[PDB]
Amino acid sequence: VSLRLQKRLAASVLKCGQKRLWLDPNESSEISMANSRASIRKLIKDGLVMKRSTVIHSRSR
Amino acid sequence: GANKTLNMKKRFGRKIKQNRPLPNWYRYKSDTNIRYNSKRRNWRRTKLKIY
Amino acid sequence: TRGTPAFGKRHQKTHTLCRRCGKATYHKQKLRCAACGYPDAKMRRYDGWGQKVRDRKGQGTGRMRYMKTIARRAKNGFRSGTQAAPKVKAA
Amino acid sequence: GKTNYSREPANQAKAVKTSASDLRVHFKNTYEVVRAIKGLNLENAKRYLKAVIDRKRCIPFTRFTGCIGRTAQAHEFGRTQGRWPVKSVKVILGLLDNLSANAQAKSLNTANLVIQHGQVNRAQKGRRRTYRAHGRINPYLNSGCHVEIFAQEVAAK
RNA sequence: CACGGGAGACCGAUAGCGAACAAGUACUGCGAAGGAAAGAUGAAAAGAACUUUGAAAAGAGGGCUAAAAGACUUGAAACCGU
RNA sequence: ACGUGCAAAUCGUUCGUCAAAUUUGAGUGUAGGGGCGAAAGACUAAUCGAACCAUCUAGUAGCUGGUUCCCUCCGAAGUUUC
RNA sequence: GAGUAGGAGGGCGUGAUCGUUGCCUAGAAGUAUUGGGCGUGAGCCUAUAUGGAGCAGCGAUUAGUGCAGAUCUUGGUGGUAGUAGCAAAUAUUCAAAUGAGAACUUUGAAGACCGAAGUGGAGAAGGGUUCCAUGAGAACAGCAAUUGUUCAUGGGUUACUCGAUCCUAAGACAUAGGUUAACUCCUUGCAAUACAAGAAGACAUUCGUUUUCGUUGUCAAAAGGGAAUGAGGUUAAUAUUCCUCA
RNA sequence: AGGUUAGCAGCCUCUGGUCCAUAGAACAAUGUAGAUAAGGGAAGUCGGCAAAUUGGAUCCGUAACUUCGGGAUAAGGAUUGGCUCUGAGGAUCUCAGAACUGAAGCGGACAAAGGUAAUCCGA
RNA sequence: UUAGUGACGCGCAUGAAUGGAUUAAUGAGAUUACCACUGUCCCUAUCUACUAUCUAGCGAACCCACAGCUAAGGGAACGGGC
Ligand SMILES: [Mg+2]
Ligand SMILES: [Mg+2]
Ligand SMILES: [Mg+2]
Ligand SMILES: [Mg+2]
Ligand SMILES: [Mg+2]
Ligand SMILES: [Mg+2]
Ligand SMILES: [Mg+2]
Ligand SMILES: [Mg+2]
Ligand SMILES: [Mg+2]
Ligand SMILES: [Mg+2]
Ligand SMILES: [Mg+2]
Ligand SMILES: [Mg+2]
Ligand SMILES: [Mg+2]
Ligand SMILES: [Mg+2]
Ligand SMILES: [Mg+2]
Ligand SMILES: [Mg+2]
Ligand SMILES: [Mg+2]
Ligand SMILES: [Mg+2]
Ligand SMILES: [Mg+2]
Ligand SMILES: [Mg+2]
Ligand SMILES: [Mg+2]
Ligand SMILES: [Mg+2]
Ligand SMILES: [Mg+2]
Ligand SMILES: [Mg+2]
Ligand SMILES: [Mg+2]
Ligand SMILES: [Mg+2]
Ligand SMILES: [Mg+2]
Ligand SMILES: [Mg+2]
Ligand SMILES: [Mg+2]
Ligand SMILES: [Mg+2]
Ligand SMILES: [Mg+2]
Ligand SMILES: [Mg+2]
Ligand SMILES: [Mg+2]
Ligand SMILES: [Mg+2]
Ligand SMILES: [Mg+2]
Ligand SMILES: [Mg+2]
Ligand SMILES: [Mg+2]
Ligand SMILES: [Mg+2]
Ligand SMILES: [Mg+2]
Ligand SMILES: [Mg+2]
Ligand SMILES: [Mg+2]
Ligand SMILES: [Mg+2]
Ligand SMILES: [Mg+2]
Ligand SMILES: [Mg+2]
Ligand SMILES: [Mg+2]
Ligand SMILES: [Mg+2]
Ligand SMILES: [Mg+2]
Ligand SMILES: [Mg+2]
Ligand SMILES: [Mg+2]
Ligand SMILES: [Zn+2]
Repeated sequence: VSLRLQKRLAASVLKCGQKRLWLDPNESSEISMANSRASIRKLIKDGLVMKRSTVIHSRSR
Repeated sequence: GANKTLNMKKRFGRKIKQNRPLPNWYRYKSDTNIRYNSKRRNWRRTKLKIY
Repeated sequence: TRGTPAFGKRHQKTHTLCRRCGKATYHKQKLRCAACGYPDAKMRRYDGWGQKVRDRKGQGTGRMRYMKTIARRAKNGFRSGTQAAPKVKAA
Repeated sequence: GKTNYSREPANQAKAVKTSASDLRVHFKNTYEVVRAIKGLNLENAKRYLKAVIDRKRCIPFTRFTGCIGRTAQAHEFGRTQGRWPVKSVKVILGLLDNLSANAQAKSLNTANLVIQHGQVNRAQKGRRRTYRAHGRINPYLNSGCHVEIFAQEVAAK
């Protein structure tokens, strides 16, 4: 089961870089079923696809 | 690139159509020796002339 | 370097397609086609010069829309205005 | 693709034949796996090939010696050099399996099959290219296999 | 030279026009110009039903047919295996 | 270093110059005994002390190489003259 | 009774032609032979196997008539050899899933790299469907592959405001005139080596009529000049183009 | 884009991208690349080839020669961290002092000239 | 010190824009010292990565009369063959 397309679409939808995407490992088949973008947004709304917090870069020092 | 003549577009279209494989049912004719289309072409290995 | 590293620099193209003969023989800087010479307005080919040419481009090389039937109707006397007629003689 | 085996068995109800043709495995390697199988019990051949695959045993190199590694495993043979040409072994093994399943319809017993006549032939070489310095090109090919093996039943008194 | 006719102590698929074949074609060259390789299953597809082992290619059974002649007529030598 | 390359000129270190006689895209002017040259007989599509393509052209070769079946018989010259 | 260079006399073997005598689906040619023989030798006859349609002798006629070589032509193959080798560009690892098969596919979890002079986001030249989706046997992706820039099938490129199209440049080419056996060649924006070459208006609204002013062409810039658009949303693949709003 | 910095250098990072370059194991000679050698210091070699030394900034100090522009970072001599205070320059971030503290180290990586004296050419 | 520099000059064969003599700046331009410096050397050792190694997979090329142990001898005056 390749999710390549899932991930690209999810990226665009979330207006974020692919490496920020998180596709739930457990629900993967379900995700593979998403074809259209719309499917993707439903997916994100449902919580199967999420968007990772940015890598923390701090100015303390 | 992006920018093209009509002539170009049409020529490219032509060669694009001509680049199909022999239709699988032609090989069943009684008078033909043709197993395949010998004239097929791949953009990477052979280049057209358009300028 | 005259070699491989040199070849990278070739994106120019000195010829384009000649309306008349349709190869890329057209010289935009000289305004002529190296093969036919499209502007010249009579076909450029040197026959004695070198011998193969006519069999590549030349009369009979591509389909001849008009001439093929000329052979046939040459013998038939160039009929104009005639219609074929039944041997059965129906009136 | 109709196999003509160069050698024939004496009793063909008492024999089992396998052949595979136009394989992609290395000739010399296959050759020597086979050469090593000749004259054993089908069950033995299978055990020992499986053992080569598991690296606990070596397939002796006989005809094609060209710079082949010396192993302690070659003791079993009287030899210095041998290897573990896995691909070849797997293919051959598959062939032995076809031998055994090939015995089924015959209603023959496995225990008394002995291997006589392995035949490995150099098949038509598959062709491709290699780019060489100065803009030369040289051939890069593979030497394919034809294999055939038949098994006789021999009764042990 | 073109379209026709007929013919030959010609040639007979490395011969004969370069081309017996989607041949001035595939392909190369900015270009002028260069330019090949490639013909024969059988009288008829009857082009291999079906069983079995294989993930699959395929093997073993079994069958067509005068014959497998099965991607194909004959099938030499060099080379290689038994 | 590589030198049957990654490469028919590359790779590592190192080095010349780095706001001008600087670098650079396209378009446009110059073509073969002709161009073009801060001049090296340099460059002119891997071709240059005269490009490339076809033709005269199977160019001529007192010179190099090859010159295809059997047997039997006779059997030389390396000297003379120009 | 020697013999290179060389010469002579006889003979062997190969096409095709005119004759003559014949052989072959009751198996010709060709091919293989550790079968049997014939010639001093070119070569021959037979046997067996294969083969599955044509052959052969004798007398002449004719010749693209005999190959070990020419760094000979074209094609096919060896030994070298499972050898040289697959080592630039810091890096991978774990579990799950999928599959006949996973170091090389997908998710997640870790560790590193390019470090905004990028291994990022978009263009011009060049490429031309390489883009998108689904599927996948062989081949190719110099290990591998369940993966692909590969194969098969279908589908994708919407504009008054972006660019071409218009303008002029370095330039260039017609026309006219002249040169050439002819082809060709020479001039032309400061426009002519040319010149009875144009434009506009109105009424008319055709002509015609009429009036006015007048020497005569075109091509060359997808970085130059250059009338006006934006944000938001949408597709698997297009969008300053489609949708919505302004 | 952030940090360091004279700096769009180098080195490290965030956004975005990527781990693609066939793999496993052994660890000999020879090799390719990378470093370090006690005592001496070019004796090596056609030749200091290669390597080594030098390197920033602040303060000192600076010849012959000259076309008076130059030479010139000439040559050479010192300093550089951390920490705790002090003073001066401005609107309605630079500079200087003092004291304390360490294996006397401190341009700690990165970055970064080795000099001198002659001879020959060509400005 | 056949090296470098300064002098002398019976200059093989120096000499005036076929330029002669000078010369600051200047140089990836020729040469000689010296200072610093050092694995260039005495004199060679050790450490890292990639190779060579071995393995799974993949897999060329040069070249090749015939081949491959020597001593002498003779021989187209250095044989592998006699
Ligand atoms: Mg284009
Ligand atoms: Mg290409
Ligand atoms: Mg090409
Ligand atoms: Mg045609
Ligand atoms: Mg025609
Ligand atoms: Mg076979
Ligand atoms: Mg290579
Ligand atoms: Mg079968
Ligand atoms: Mg048969
Ligand atoms: Mg043999
Ligand atoms: Mg370099
Ligand atoms: Mg002479
Ligand atoms: Mg003939
Ligand atoms: Mg019969
Ligand atoms: Mg006879
Ligand atoms: Mg028979
Ligand atoms: Mg005769
Ligand atoms: Mg012959
Ligand atoms: Mg021969
Ligand atoms: Mg070979
Ligand atoms: Mg290498
Ligand atoms: Mg990369
Ligand atoms: Mg990019
Ligand atoms: Mg992009
Ligand atoms: Mg102009
Ligand atoms: Mg002009
Ligand atoms: Mg505008
Ligand atoms: Mg609009
Ligand atoms: Mg390794
Ligand atoms: Mg020392
Ligand atoms: Mg010293
Ligand atoms: Mg010392
Ligand atoms: Mg040095
Ligand atoms: Mg001064
Ligand atoms: Mg100083
Ligand atoms: Mg000085
Ligand atoms: Mg202090
Ligand atoms: Mg102070
Ligand atoms: Mg102190
Ligand atoms: Mg220091
Ligand atoms: Mg020095
Ligand atoms: Mg100079
Ligand atoms: Mg000395
Ligand atoms: Mg002296
Ligand atoms: Mg100097
Ligand atoms: Mg091991
Ligand atoms: Mg191996
Ligand atoms: Mg001697
Ligand atoms: Mg000897
Ligand atoms: Zn033309």
